[PDB]
Amino acid sequence: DPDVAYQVIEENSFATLVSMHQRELFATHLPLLLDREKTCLYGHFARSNPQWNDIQHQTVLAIFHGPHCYISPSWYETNQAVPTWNYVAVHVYGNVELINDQGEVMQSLHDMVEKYEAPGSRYQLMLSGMNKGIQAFKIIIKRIEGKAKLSQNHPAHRQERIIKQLEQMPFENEKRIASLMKK
Amino acid sequence: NDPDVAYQVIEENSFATLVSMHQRELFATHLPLLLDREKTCLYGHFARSNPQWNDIQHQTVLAIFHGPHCYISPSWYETNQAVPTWNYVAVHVYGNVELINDQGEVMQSLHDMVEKYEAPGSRYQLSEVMLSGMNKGIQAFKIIIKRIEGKAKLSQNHPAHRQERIIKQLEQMPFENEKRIASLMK
Repeated sequence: DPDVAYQVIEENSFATLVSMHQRELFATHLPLLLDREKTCLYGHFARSNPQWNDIQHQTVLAIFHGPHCYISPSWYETNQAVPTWNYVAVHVYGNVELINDQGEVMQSLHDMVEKYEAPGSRYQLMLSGMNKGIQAFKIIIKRIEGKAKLSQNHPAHRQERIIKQLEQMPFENEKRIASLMKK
Repeated sequence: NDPDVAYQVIEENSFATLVSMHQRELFATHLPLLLDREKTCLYGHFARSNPQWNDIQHQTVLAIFHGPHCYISPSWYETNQAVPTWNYVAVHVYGNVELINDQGEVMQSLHDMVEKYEAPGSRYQLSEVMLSGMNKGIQAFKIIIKRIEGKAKLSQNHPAHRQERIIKQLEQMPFENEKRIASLMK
């Protein structure tokens, strides 16, 4: 609904980027970062990945995946319940501009590196082969739609049962989904 | 990847992203998609209030199943040996959609769904009337599979040790994705 969509984008930056390539749906998996002003998303394809060939001039879709997991009706007080899935997701629409300026490419590889290198990493900076090799781009953001199915449709007690059960399950999705519902 | 490896990924990460063209815009729904025993088809269901099925029916849609994924750091090996990248596995399924409207087949797909996701313990059944109402609130469908593409980035273009040390680093990490990637690195 609101400003939580940005949070999901920044924490699940390995997006799926869907566009029409030659009149068929085409998707790439790849990190997409928000610029400081949060008005667009930067990424880069491999040049050998043909999706950029005709990615311009259309509203593409970037999907950011939050946590999900199965919710079992065996967790409620009753036989009378329907199974369901919990998840969180942010869909971003906008248009692409390919970026070839070599200063801009470098700036967006930098911001990316800072995002993913570990705090004590000494990594930072054949390399023009990393101009020949990649195709930076940006997605000027047009709209953002967020989904958060979190069983908030149910009474508070049934929700506590679901939490109690998920939080004691040794799986990432279950626990992450469990932190979400509480909030 | 290789028919079998693909279905395994589809079977183990069934919570998919289903993308169609809707009123000239790209649309995605996140829902479980199960393979039938013959593995020619993917079954799913919508909320009815979801406009995606209104026109899903005469196009090649894309069902995306997500394997594990992680950052691979160029700090885990010597200068120049590599570039910053992610490792991951996905499978993409293309097909055309068919709306299932017989309650027998709908009920059937719903049973298979319970079977697959309930714990081996379980005692949970089709023990409600409530069932009718729930069913006028969903739209069942089937994807007739035309093609399957596997997608993998696992850094198999670095020699032994470079992959051998990437493995140890990954498995020392306290994260599901990295350990998942680490296994696949065989």
